Amino acid sequence: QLKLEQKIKMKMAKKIRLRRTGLCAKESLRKRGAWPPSKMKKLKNV
Amino acid sequence: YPRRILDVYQILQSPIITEAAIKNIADENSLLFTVDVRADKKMIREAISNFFGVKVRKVNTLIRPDGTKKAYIMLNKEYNASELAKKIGIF
Amino acid sequence: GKAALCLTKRSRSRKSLARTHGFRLRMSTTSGRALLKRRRAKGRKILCTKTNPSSGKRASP
Amino acid sequence: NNLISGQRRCGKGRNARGIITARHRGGGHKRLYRKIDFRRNEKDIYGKIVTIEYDPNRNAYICLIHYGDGEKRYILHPRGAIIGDTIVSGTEVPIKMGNALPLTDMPLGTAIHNIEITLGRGGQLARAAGAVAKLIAKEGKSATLKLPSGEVRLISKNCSATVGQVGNVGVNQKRLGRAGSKRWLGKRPVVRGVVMNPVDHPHGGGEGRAPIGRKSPTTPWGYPALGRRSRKRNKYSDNFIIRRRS
RNA sequence: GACCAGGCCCGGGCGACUGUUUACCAAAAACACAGGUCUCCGCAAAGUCGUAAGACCAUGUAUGGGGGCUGACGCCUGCCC
RNA sequence: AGGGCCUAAGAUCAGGCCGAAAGGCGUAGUCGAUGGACAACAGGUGAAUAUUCCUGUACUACCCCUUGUUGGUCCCGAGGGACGGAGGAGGCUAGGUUAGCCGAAAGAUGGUUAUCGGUUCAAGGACGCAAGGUGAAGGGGUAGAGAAAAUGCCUCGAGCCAAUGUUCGAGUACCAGGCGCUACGGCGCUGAAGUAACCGAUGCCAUACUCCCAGGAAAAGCUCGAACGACCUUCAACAAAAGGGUACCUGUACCCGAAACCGACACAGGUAGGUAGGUAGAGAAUACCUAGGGGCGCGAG
RNA sequence: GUGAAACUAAGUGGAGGUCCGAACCGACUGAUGUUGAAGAAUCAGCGGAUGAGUUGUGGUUAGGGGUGAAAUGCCACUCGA
Repeated sequence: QLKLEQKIKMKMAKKIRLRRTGLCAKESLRKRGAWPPSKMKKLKNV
Repeated sequence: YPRRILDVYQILQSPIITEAAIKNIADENSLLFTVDVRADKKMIREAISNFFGVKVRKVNTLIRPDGTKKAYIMLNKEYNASELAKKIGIF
Repeated sequence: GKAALCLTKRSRSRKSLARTHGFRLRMSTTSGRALLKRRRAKGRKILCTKTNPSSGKRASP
Repeated sequence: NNLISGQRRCGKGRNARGIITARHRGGGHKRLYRKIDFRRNEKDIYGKIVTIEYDPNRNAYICLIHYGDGEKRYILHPRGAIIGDTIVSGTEVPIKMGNALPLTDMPLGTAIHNIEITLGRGGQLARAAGAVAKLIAKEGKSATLKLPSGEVRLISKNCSATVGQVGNVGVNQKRLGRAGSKRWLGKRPVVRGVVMNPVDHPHGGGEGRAPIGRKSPTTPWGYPALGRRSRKRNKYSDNFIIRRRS
């Protein structure tokens, strides 16, 4: 009885905010260098 | 209202003639030119396409440190740059 | 020591140096405008050092 | 919350010229600004207290009011009050702690606060922690008030005043306890006079340890501190003041 | 077992204490300090900066704000106008 | 990465005030990142560039067309962006080690294979959350100047929030080792195994949790929304759908714990941030090493 | 253990201008250096090292001035102007 009116909205909202948090996890990992995973697999030095 | 800065009909100074350019003609299917320092990508693609009647997948440009803009002009898989450039005296 | 000493200069952005001594600064002030009068009068090739372009090659973004 | 706004003036010991006129400022902690309605000019609209909270910009606490029609304001917390208590501003209204009313209709001798000096402005007198005024008399156009300083002053009778003493009476029972506590409170060190050189301060110089040698105790700028009045002379308000302080 | 990795105790002066200071001869017993006391100021506040406008004080209002001296804490602080 | 977006400190300031001149104050605004807001990764190539060129697989913003609704758009009123320090526990991963699996193996000396190598894969799409945390997250109408916030009503397979993880991306590669080059450089063919266990971060969950007081930026993008006031309006504005089609300016070299910046020097000096391997150790100290880089521009006695 | 407070044993907890000690910031002692490797360094040790802490970027204050936890110290190897 219209019991998925949450799960219509909640699903797409979750998929939005997971994208957003993914992209923000990228943005902050660019600023302090240490991004493009070629570099990260290359380096492990001390 | 088109051009950032109006410049000319002219724009394109000359094609670069060297060993890198000849190889890039074969590999990338792309021409190489020296243009106006105040030349835009949009401006170059409108010029060269409208001049030779050929398509332009993309243009990519830089300013060599003296201050003269050189542009790589890439062409579609259809149009053949080797034979095109042959009839403008590069081969 | 670990603090270096009596190097009056450092490596500082040309932005800040152009906002302290650049053309657009000198040109605003009436007192400072008469400095350019003296500089053209003496006939110095470079009027005010420490000017930058907003454009490339010497851009300080 | 649209009442808690980060709109500081910044620096805040420095004038227009950019010189430190008000001395011994800086360091501090970053703080925000709570607007507080000292006017309390939302008239005949019945209000309800909800929370008592810390204002970093004061001695006394702030009180968050929700009005019946549905809008919110910050005010000064009165002494006895608690969460979920009730208030109202207007002309009639009872003399229950934390209500607002013009000085004419008020009882003789009541502990009050937030008093205007000029009608229209807002509320200037008795704003600190424990601030308390006691209406002594009334005379024609005027009401005769005794202030927290211990001074009796004629002010206009139509002017506003909020009933009750202002809360948080115990903030004299700090010890601070350390240099660092006053440093992060906004204040900064105060260098004595007699210590400095003659070029800097009047007491300055002197070989060995210096006695305050120049007949008087002086400011930095020549004007005898420690006994010497400074209430202009023939100021506009002169007539209205009745007494001194303690 | 190498490199690495507290010497400890008893008695006195000064300053309570962490702190700051003479870049390039002085780091302290010097300054600051919490605490104390006095004196000014009722808001168009005293004070400060400005020829002025006006700015700080304060978007603060006497449990607050300016200035003098003393310098935790304990017991004190006499005579002379 | 910056600019074509946004604002702080600060700057300049229309009208306005004040001043012999020069100018000073100051609102509306406008600039001003060190901050907010925004869309890409791997492999490949090459004398000198590569998240920029190549190959694959992605994503953001616009113009088509299928459904539509009648207005849009700005101003404007709200939500939100949105913020402290300290501490601690849990779940994870990056990274490490060991085993297994696969290939190779004489290293001239008592023994000895106990030896040596490899065991790799990003962004993004689709999909679920546990003795991880909590037990209103997310809605819908209604009164009263009231569309939001606020005083009373109900309803929730009683659940939510996330980093990791399962798949495709990736029957491709990448790949240790073998089989041929001909002179001072890499390059053609081939191509095995490609897993498990334990340790494990200062990395992520977390703008989470507890505690504390000294009480912790703004503005736009974003989402609502009812007004009033203007514009743009029936070859049109806002919503959704696959497939298309389209893609501005500047920086990019090289040094950057330095013989290239700053110290007059190819000067025993100073210089913001990022990545952090093994053995021993509490440890980013130390000692010896790996990857990587060097033997300090006078030598001989 | 009390009329209840008070008080006291064990757990939990993670305060502190707390302790020891790298980076970081300093500059106490010596040795070296003195036409230096350096117009304040090298070396060996030293203090703080979660705070009144350090520091990048971008700004503010101007010489009858500024700034100064105050030495007349600092304000571009210049400071009783």
